[PDB]
Amino acid sequence: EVQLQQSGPELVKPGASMKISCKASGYSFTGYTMNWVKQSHGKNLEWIGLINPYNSGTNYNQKFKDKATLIVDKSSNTAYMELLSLTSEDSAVYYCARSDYYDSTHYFDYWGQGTTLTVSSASTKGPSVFPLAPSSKSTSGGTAALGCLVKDYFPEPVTVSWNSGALTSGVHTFPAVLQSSGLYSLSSVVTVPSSSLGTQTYICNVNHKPSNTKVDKKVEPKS
Amino acid sequence: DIVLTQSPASLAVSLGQRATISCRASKSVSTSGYSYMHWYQQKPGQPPKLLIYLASNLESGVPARFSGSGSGTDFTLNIHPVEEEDAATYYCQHSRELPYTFGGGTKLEIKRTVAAPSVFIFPPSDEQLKSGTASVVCLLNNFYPREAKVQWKVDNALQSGNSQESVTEQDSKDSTYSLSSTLTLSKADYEKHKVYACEVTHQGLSSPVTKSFNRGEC
Amino acid sequence: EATVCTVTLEKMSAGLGFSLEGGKGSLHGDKPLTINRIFKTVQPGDEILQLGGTAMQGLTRFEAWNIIKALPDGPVTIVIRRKS
Repeated sequence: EVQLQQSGPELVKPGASMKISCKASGYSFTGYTMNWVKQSHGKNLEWIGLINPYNSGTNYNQKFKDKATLIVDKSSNTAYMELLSLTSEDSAVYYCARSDYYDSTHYFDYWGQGTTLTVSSASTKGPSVFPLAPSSKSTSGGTAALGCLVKDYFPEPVTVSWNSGALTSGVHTFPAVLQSSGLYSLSSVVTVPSSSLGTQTYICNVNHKPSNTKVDKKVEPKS
Repeated sequence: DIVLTQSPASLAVSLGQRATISCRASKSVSTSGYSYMHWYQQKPGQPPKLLIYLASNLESGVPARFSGSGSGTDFTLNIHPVEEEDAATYYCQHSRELPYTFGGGTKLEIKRTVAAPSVFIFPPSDEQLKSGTASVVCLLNNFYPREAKVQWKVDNALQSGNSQESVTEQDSKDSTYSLSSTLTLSKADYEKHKVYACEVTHQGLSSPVTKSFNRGEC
Repeated sequence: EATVCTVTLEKMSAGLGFSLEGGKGSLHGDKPLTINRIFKTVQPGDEILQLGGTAMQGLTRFEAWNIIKALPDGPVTIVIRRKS
């Protein structure tokens, strides 16, 4: 019912600023406070501030007073957070989350999906997608593994699905690794019955939004 | 600012058993008849999910096996009986006064029976080889416990320093882990050699398992 | 069918112990303010008609909160409507 939809991941240069949006639906936008939260790998979960969209009244965590600015747009049911003079310390996942000020309870009962921000001077690079073909020595019994290698991209994140989301059981999409080159790679694999390899099509859908790179790769028994 | 300290930092618990996590606040978060302390569950790739609000109230739609208690500076989250899908990191948060703060989190591992990995090896694709690089991939699928050893050999030369490993979060259904190891080679080197092998050691294997392929064969 | 009645609640420093939804200009247009949660006489789904001397008709959720905040500590007379 309630949904908070955040804007996409972004790569931004040091010293620049950027805005994250949070569009609310399924409830009265101007009835509830909107909170922003930072999750990083240094301090993990931190509360940034909140804004009451009714009157744009706000409270900030003082650690973020010179870093973040909150605004709303009533006509579009959207909250925004602007982050200023960015450094690599600002690289993180940011969340918007609804709270209730009645009796000052402020628990966060609905959350946006998160927005990954990377602050870096390096440029964007879309991935190459290579098949991990199922072995010809797959047991006819039997279970086979196949996958796709999503290689050499920047920045995080990449999303992978299989068969437009019709295939989810047995899927493992691994956390990306950072290579010495400064580029990321990840693999996504799935185990399927060996008997299905002749008849069933397997396509991995890869989306890398910071470079607008979208790829559907069919993965076939070689060949 | 109020500081929340969780204990333990991690714990493992068997199916059907009881998980107990505590949060301690640097000063009281109770006032006016309320304890302003809340609990969240977070799984990888997802935002935190509200479990318990104001110390002891169950959020709608949250299973009754979650409960919380406490007041003042001491709070506890309880899960009983624990199930597979409770594998997650758990967080406390106060809203007593500004600024709101979170605890450091507690990761909950679900114990299960020892399970040996299924092992698979993947040669570089011809498409990749065009670009001058070769990746060889060794997959360890659905094992437990998490500790595993992977050793690469190319024409029986031990490969050291040119591979990277990645491990999944504990599976929400069978409580296992999976692991990939990727060997990187130049195309020139990949073509100079024949036998490519990864050797897997794990508690669920009586002896190490090797998967290999010969380049150019099928 | 619905009954209108009068109940007494305690105003504590934090509030009255419930959350409201609805009100003027809410989700489905202009609806009454109803209780949707007791943070732990009133029950969920109760429509609030009057808080002390203030009639609730035509108020937004935030305005209703400011009405609650201004209530002096101690007992507070409240008029509600409850179904069947």
